[PDB]
Amino acid sequence: GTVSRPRGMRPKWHKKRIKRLKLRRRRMRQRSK
Amino acid sequence: GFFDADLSYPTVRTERMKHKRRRLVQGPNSYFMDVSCPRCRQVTVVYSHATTSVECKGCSKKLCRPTGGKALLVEGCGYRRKPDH
Amino acid sequence: SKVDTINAKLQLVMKSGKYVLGTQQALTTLRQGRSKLVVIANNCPPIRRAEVEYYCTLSKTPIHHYSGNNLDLGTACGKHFRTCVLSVTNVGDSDI
Amino acid sequence: MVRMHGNGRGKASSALPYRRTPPAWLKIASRNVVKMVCKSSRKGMMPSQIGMELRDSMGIAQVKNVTGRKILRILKHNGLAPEIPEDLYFLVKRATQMRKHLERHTTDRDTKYRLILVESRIHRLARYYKRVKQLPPTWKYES
Amino acid sequence: MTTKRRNHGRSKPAHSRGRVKPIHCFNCGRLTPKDKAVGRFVVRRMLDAASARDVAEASPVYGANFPMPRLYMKQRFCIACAIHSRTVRARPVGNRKIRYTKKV
Amino acid sequence: GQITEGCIVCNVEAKPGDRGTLARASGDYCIIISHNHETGRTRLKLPSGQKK
Amino acid sequence: ADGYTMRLFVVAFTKPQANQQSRNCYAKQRLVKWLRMRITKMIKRRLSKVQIKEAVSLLTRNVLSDALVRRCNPILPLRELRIRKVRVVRTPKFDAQALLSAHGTIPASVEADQR
Amino acid sequence: AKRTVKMGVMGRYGTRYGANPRKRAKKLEVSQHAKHFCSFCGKFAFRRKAVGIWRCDGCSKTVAGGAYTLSTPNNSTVRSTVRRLRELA
RNA sequence: CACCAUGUUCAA
RNA sequence: ACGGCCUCUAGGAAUGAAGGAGGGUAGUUCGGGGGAGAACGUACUGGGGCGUCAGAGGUGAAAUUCUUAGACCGCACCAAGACGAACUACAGCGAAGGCAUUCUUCAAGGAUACCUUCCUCAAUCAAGAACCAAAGUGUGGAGAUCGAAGAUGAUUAGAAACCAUUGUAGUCCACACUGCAAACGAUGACACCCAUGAAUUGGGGAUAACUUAGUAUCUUUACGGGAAUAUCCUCAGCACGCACGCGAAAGCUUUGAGGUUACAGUCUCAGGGGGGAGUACG
Ligand SMILES: NC[C@@H]1O[C@H](O[C@H]2[C@@H](O)[C@H](O[C@@H]3[C@@H](O)[C@H](N)C[C@H](N)[C@H]3O[C@H]3O[C@H](CO)[C@@H](O)[C@H](O)[C@H]3N)O[C@@H]2CO)[C@H](N)[C@@H](O)[C@@H]1O
Ligand SMILES: [K+]
Ligand SMILES: [K+]
Ligand SMILES: [K+]
Ligand SMILES: [Mg+2]
Ligand SMILES: [Mg+2]
Ligand SMILES: [Mg+2]
Ligand SMILES: [Mg+2]
Ligand SMILES: [Mg+2]
Ligand SMILES: [Mg+2]
Ligand SMILES: [Mg+2]
Ligand SMILES: [Mg+2]
Ligand SMILES: [Mg+2]
Ligand SMILES: [Mg+2]
Ligand SMILES: [Mg+2]
Ligand SMILES: [Mg+2]
Ligand SMILES: [Mg+2]
Ligand SMILES: [Mg+2]
Ligand SMILES: [Mg+2]
Ligand SMILES: [Mg+2]
Ligand SMILES: [Mg+2]
Ligand SMILES: [Mg+2]
Ligand SMILES: [Mg+2]
Ligand SMILES: [Mg+2]
Ligand SMILES: [Mg+2]
Ligand SMILES: [Mg+2]
Ligand SMILES: [Mg+2]
Ligand SMILES: [Mg+2]
Ligand SMILES: [Mg+2]
Ligand code: NA
Ligand code: NA
Ligand SMILES: [Zn+2]
Ligand SMILES: [Zn+2]
Repeated sequence: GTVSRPRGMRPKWHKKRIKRLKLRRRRMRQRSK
Repeated sequence: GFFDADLSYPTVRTERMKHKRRRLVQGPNSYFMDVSCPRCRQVTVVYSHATTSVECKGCSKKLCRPTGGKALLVEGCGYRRKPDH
Repeated sequence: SKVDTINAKLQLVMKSGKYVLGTQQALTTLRQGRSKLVVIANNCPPIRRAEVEYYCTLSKTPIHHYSGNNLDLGTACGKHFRTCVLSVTNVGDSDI
Repeated sequence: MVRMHGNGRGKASSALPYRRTPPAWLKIASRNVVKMVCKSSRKGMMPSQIGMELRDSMGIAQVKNVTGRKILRILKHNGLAPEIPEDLYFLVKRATQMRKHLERHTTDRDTKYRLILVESRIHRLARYYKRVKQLPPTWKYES
Repeated sequence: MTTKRRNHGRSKPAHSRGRVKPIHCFNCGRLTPKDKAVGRFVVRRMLDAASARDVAEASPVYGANFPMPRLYMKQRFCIACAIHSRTVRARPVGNRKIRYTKKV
Repeated sequence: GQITEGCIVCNVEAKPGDRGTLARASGDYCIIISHNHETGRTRLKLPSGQKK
Repeated sequence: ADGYTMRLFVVAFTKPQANQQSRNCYAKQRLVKWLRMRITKMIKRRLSKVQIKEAVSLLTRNVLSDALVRRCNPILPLRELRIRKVRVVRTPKFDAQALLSAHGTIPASVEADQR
Repeated sequence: AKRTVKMGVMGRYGTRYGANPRKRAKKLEVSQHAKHFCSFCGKFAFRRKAVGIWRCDGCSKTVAGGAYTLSTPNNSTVRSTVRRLRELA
């Protein structure tokens, strides 16, 4: 390892999970309006 | 024991090695020379770091060639350093 | 270094000499014998160019074949219009 | 050149002498030095070139030390000063040449970057000359 | 966490250059910057001592007066392969500054 | 046969004297691949990509 | 002279001088281009006015090689200069007489003879 | 004052035919209706008079080139190649 | 260089 | 140099040129800096030509795979697209991103040199502007290699992973977008001071606090009064081991992270316990 404790999942994959979540939310609002 | 360097009056050896603008009082490195043309046989004053085309009045032959630093005098010509002042 | 020098002489002529712009005025100077130099753009029509060279040959007037077109020749003279032919009638301090 | 626009830290420059008196071997009169300055100017030479030729081939290290006047001052007094200041003229010429090259070479992004620096330098220089009234108001470099 | 090496494990000072084109590791093919990869120029004999003796005996060309050809190879390894192949080993902290400028 | 290899041509005669049958539509051209003097033939790249 | 076209592929190496103390002997680029031009001029001059037979003799006997290094050392101190590869890239139309003139007296072959 | 934000000349089509087909057509439409430099006579006076046909209002020369521009980049490459091969011969 | 996964909650 | 008639005659009185900035000239310097064009180089793959015959490939071991309809291998070629090995360095260039065959070209750029010019024109910067690796997007090309997705074969309790054989989008080019990097020296820009040894790149110069304290080597009929070394000096650049001092320490050290509670050279950006979160809304 080259980093300290993440205290969570790997930050790159957490960022991707957030990115997919943002895409889903903006799609749901689009279908609503 | 040896002589301690004085900042206000540096020694000859210390001052001579310094860059012209790093001396205690800045000054030129260049000078002027009397050059006798090998073809015109005439005296012309030439800058030691001439970058332009210096030619003899008579022969119209180039008296020197520009370089990165000091100008190079053509073969045959005789040069004499003129006094700085 | 084909254009840089002649542009400098053109600037000196433009400042301290006497010149004429256009084929018709240039031909008039050649007929009068007052022309000292004729400059021709590279996009001059072949029949017009040949007429100018023939006039210059008869009058023994030097010709310079400019490396630019009429737009470049006008700009080199400091004008905002094109010129096919330039005739210098007084060289001024240019030495051209 | 050195420091503005490009983090160069070069120090090359002239080092003017402390003693300003013309050397004793220089027998040329001040009125003749003025004549050569005007004569060189009429041949189209810029003030920078005029000084270098006098320095290289006439033994005149400093026109000001010989005549009391700078070369540009002599030209201004004789009505031979350039319409555009020398440094502005050369910067404008470089910008025009670079634009001429870029007209064909549209992917020379380094030249485009250097052109931005040159034109920025021109506009700052123009601002100074208009302030000191060496340029007419409403002078504007046009790309 | 902590800066292990002053040069960061490569020969690229901070104001020397931006990017060094990477090379493929000699063993695994991993792309590593050329200034970082462990470089070794190896001059290997084509044959070991016993086989070279037998071939030289059968050769009218090769013998005491004419040497056999060798293999010349520039081998650049990624850090992992260099360590795993023992071309280079982890060293004590005080010994990490020891550099060699010629093959010993 | 008089045109150098690598040149870009159009209005190409498929047969000598046919007065132009190949590379005629707008923006099209043929590329001269090579000359073979032994058989007196010329190889071309037609606009479609085929060699003829 | 007989219409053979060849490519020459010369390679040279810089060397330190006898009293040199520097850690490298890298060459100035302007000298490298000067070395390239002199090599190109010499090779073209020497090989363009001779036949393929004489050209091969020059190459295989190193006459051109010694000429190149002798005249190129004053430009740049060279550890060694050599022609690493020569390849014929274009041959003229076949000529039986020229081939026979190249081979001179042909040694007989006994392969087809009875044992 | 500016009458359209981005449509430009394509505003004659209203809301029809789609944004991307309009944008792609616009680039070629502006080119085909624009004035182009004439190497003869040194003027910006070349206008299209049919697909592939260009006439200069200045010198009245007619030149065959380009469906929507005076000269195509392929023609520029071909011009240099022919000049180079001509010198080589 | 086949394949080695896991260890309940506090507190000694 | 001396003398002499006539004509013209506001014309020399302005601090200085910053070891601040901008220009100029020069070697026609220096460099994997940038753009354009023409060529070269083997290699990967493929194709026939010419030979051979039973395997080849791949792995920890295998299988997917190829193969008497001739694979693999051998020789010389041809085609196409990439790439520029060794040399390649605690080396160079560039504002950063980045940049490596040769030749011919087009504009630049820094450094050095100068008794050239000039005269405060500067430093740093909200707003605004241009550029910006890879991946990704659009339209045309191109498509050899590698290869997200996918397919097959292994491994495994499972393995839709790592390994093997493949393979789409891509990878390459033109034009137009995107402006998300550990875009790092995790270290803002300008300026000043600062001890020591050995190197390196580029350009020049020389061979009672003291009045001046050397030195060569090799090549040498045309990019040649040349080229490189040697000793010394110098300015500019990337750095190394090395005294203060500093720091929580690791470490930094004229290349500061030093010159700071003995706290003030100038400007500017960001931070105020950890999460929620660079999320929600606009
Ligand atoms: N180049 C000529 C100049 O025109 C000047 O006059 C111009 C200005 O007074 C004024 O120009 C303004 C300018 O003040 C202001 N700072 C910027 C503005 N864009 C200019 O406006 C000008 O340019 C825009 C497009 O560029 C045109 O749409 C507009 O019609 C035109 N007036 O309008 C005139 C333009 O025709 C002055 N006469 C003088 O500076 C000089 O002669
Ligand atoms: K390393
Ligand atoms: K980093
Ligand atoms: K450097
Ligand atoms: Mg670890
Ligand atoms: Mg952290
Ligand atoms: Mg003293
Ligand atoms: Mg700056
Ligand atoms: Mg660690
Ligand atoms: Mg590293
Ligand atoms: Mg740098
Ligand atoms: Mg980077
Ligand atoms: Mg033997
Ligand atoms: Mg060196
Ligand atoms: Mg436990
Ligand atoms: Mg100054
Ligand atoms: Mg085969
Ligand atoms: Mg190479
Ligand atoms: Mg600033
Ligand atoms: Mg990309
Ligand atoms: Mg389509
Ligand atoms: Mg594959
Ligand atoms: Mg970011
Ligand atoms: Mg930095
Ligand atoms: Mg950061
Ligand atoms: Mg350098
Ligand atoms: Mg240090
Ligand atoms: Mg403070
Ligand atoms: Mg907080
Ligand atoms: Na093959
Ligand atoms: Na076969
Ligand atoms: Zn590896
Ligand atoms: Zn026209």
